[PDB]
Amino acid sequence: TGGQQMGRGSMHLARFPRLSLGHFPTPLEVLPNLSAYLGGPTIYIKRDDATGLATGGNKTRKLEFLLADAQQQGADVIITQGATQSNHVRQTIAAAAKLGLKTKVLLEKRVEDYGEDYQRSGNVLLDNLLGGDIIDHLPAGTDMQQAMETLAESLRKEGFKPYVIPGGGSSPVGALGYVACAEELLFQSSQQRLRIDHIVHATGSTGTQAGLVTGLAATHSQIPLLGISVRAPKAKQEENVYALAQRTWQLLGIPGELPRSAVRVNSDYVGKGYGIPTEGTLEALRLLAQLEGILLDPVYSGKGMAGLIDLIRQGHFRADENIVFIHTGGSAGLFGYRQLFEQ
Amino acid sequence: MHLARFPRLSLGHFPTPLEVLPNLSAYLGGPTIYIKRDDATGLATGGNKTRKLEFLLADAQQQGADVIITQGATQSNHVRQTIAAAAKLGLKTKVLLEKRVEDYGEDYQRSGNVLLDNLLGGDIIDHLPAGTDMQQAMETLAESLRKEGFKPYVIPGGGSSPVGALGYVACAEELLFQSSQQRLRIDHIVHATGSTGTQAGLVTGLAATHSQIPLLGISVRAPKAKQEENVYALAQRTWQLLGIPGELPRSAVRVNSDYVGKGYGIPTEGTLEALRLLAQLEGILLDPVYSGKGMAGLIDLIRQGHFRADENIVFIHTGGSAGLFGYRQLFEQ
Repeated sequence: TGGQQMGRGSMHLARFPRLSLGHFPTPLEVLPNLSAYLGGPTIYIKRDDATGLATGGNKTRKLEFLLADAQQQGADVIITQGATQSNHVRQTIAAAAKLGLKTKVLLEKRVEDYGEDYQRSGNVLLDNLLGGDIIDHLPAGTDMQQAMETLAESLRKEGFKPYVIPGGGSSPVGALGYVACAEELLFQSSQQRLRIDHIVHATGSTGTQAGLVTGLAATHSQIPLLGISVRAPKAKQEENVYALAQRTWQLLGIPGELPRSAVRVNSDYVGKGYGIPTEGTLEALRLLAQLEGILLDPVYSGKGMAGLIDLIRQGHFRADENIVFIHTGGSAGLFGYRQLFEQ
Repeated sequence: MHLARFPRLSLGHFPTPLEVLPNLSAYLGGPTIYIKRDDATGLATGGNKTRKLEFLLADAQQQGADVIITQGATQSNHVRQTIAAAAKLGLKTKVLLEKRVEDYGEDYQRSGNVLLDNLLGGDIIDHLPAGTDMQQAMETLAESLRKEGFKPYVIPGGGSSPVGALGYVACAEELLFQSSQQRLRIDHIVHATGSTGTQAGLVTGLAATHSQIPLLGISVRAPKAKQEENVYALAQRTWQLLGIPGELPRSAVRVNSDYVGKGYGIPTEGTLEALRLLAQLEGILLDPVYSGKGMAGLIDLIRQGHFRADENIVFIHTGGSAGLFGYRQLFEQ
């Protein structure tokens, strides 16, 4: 293990407040049917879909640190934003409800296809059931951060103390949740005598990838990490992941600087844009469901898995290699896409 | 345990969490309510049926079965979990659905568990009229399949066979270990009771270990006496299969059927209120067919003074949240 230092990240993390909002650690499982079907490396799945928070997801880990921070500041209302079918919006509402706090939400009309179920089922239904206050549904292209800052400024004028959570929960505080996931994966792989040769996951607002690379580099773990973009091209996504990772690194008080080469993104699986699956996305959904009983989603985790599947099919990995795919969640979104599945 | 002797597959994430509900408990002003999170078994959005399938499919594998058959209503959670668990084993699942509910429009027919059934690759042979003898319909399908060379394993409705009930014999032990670990005196266990396997397994386990925790099933369809009769019968048979000596006390089986409402799959006002309160006080998703009725019973019994403030009640969340999407037309009203 050379100079690997498992727990150095946890040591820095220990000084930060954290609320209990999910079921951790999440399982690390082998996918034997998918592994045999593809004919290459052994594929393991880190089950961050199984965090327990209103059907679960990666955003649950970030919220444990974000909402602890909000409490430390005495916030009395939460503001966040996402696309119509955002999983982050749904998880924030549920977690804030557990704290007795209301969530004010701006949705963005990034996708206008897929009909009534896209507007009303899936995460929208859950948002409403969980009691979210959807203030507005804004045209695609809106600077959603600025719109939230204008709303927060109006609420402070009425005497509230809002806490603004950026899109996807991807602030340095939120990224701490995936620093902790990296330590969780290191500990599990140690307990299972599992050598992890690659970690692959879908990358969007960047907090998941930023936290993982911070935690891996802080522990001197030589595990390559590959982000499969869900929207942005490679260079722009890599620059944003790196900028957030170095801010997370600084927030944790880790000396020196993160290696830039640890940040790697593949943008070949974006397709036509955010929230639009390719045929390969839909194939990935079908394979995981019908070989492993696993529910992916057509926006995020389905594109991450389509990337992994395609890279395996192209011969990038040896059969004796082990890959950890992070299931970042999203299955609630499936019901928003019913019209597409029916064709 | 007498359970170690039985085959068991790993199909879910056990043990599931046992959590306090502090906002709900404060809201109602009575006992402390805890939740056993059997919605969080991990199998295609989760559910109680996952526990049963670990024993049922291990049995099917030891018998060399090469196809699975089961049945449920249109929005059945059991069907969805069976297809997913069987798919993890490389087995196909042939399914008979029953049109028990014909309200709530297109989303009830095509979203929710039906969409999941289709995504998961289930083979839905037919959609049969309400009142059809579904066990017989399955036996006919199986015999026809054997003629084509198959070795089917027929899972009864809800997976409520003695083999299936072993899953909740295991949950009882899990619950006792957790309460010992958490130093938690459990004064009452409450959950929604339907095809009977969950209640029967829990009853058998709590009695076998001489635990003295009372258990109340909130029926989702059948009247109290009929439900108690069926729960007791399956619990006795499960008691036999575990080869535990003697008989199960009849006083151990208690069902409350005041919360059925108009019938299976039709929520009451109390159900909708239970759904709203759990979601907005605790971030927890119940369902309008099962867990929401069970919680509605618990809330009403608390309001009627059945529990002291120093009692600790364990509500078993049996799952069902995937069915919420089948009921969108109701929530839009």
